[PDB]
Amino acid sequence: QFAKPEDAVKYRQSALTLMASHFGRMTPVVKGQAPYDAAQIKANVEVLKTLSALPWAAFGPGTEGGDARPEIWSDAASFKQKQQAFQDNIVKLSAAADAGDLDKLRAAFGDVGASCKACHDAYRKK
Amino acid sequence: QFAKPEDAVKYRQSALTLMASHFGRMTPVVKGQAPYDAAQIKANVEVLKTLSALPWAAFGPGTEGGDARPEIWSDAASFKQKQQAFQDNIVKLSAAADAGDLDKLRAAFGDVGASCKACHDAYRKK
Ligand code: HEC
Ligand code: HEC
Repeated sequence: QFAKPEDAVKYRQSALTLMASHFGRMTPVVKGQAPYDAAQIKANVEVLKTLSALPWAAFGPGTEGGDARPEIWSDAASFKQKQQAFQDNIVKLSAAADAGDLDKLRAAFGDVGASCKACHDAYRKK
Repeated sequence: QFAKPEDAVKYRQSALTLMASHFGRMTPVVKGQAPYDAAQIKANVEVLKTLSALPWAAFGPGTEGGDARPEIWSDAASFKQKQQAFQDNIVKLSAAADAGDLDKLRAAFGDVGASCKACHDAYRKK
């Protein structure tokens, strides 16, 4: 599916756009500005869980480009920790959504949000 | 998540790009040009199943734009049949992948492929 480095860029950008939508639409619920519907959130966090695993296979060998910094590949043990933290947080998010526990959800939502930013600060271009 | 019609366009384009990748990467397997690994295909068709439900919520009221024809909304009972056929085919695809049955997979892959094209012929711009 990633014939040239550009195809990898196009895929990973599309997956990240969809995780942003699926993550970002839950903001009003975790802030108490919308009613919490536990089954709907459980379904939406299942979509997000699936989407959250996809970008990372499109950052393989030789796929520099986009708004990706080069340090993704020159500091790859570091990048990998910034991806694992984020996928670790998605596990948390799922555990709270599956339990129907809003306070835990709200907590795991903020862990997720911070890990998004920590990777962007270090490995995404302005 | 779709504040303006453009946000709906951007989301639906990203979801369709990812379904194309996840659908299109199985071509060599269904054509016998790559070995069939039933568990890996089962996992990939699970990703595709999840992705295949997403575009359609971003074609709601008042989200004309992109390479979407207007007839999506002026002939909406017709568009809806072209989406149901495609989602019906994804069910088939999943049933074969979950069974590990390559011939049925290959058949359901071609039903999927045709339904992609039938909708594009009728409701996507050149
Ligand atoms: C590294 C471990 C990252 C984590 C965790 C997250 N993102 Fe990110 N994101 C990353 C990179 C290197 C890039 C640029 C990709 C490129 O090749 O251009 C991005 C990009 C985005 C985008 C823009 C997509 C586009 O349309 O071009 C968005 C909307 C985005 N990222 C959102 C996002 C969110 C919401 C995350 C947590 C849920 C997140 N990213 C995590 C690197 C990393
Ligand atoms: C109608 C019922 C459709 C079915 C079934 C499929 N697609 Fe399609 N596709 C449709 C439209 C109306 C559009 C244009 C969207 C816009 O607003 O621009 C598309 C677009 C695509 C694209 C381009 C995405 C982009 O990057 O802009 C691709 C790669 C695509 N569609 C692929 C695709 C595949 C592989 C399908 C079956 C698995 C499929 N689409 C079904 C309408 C419909």
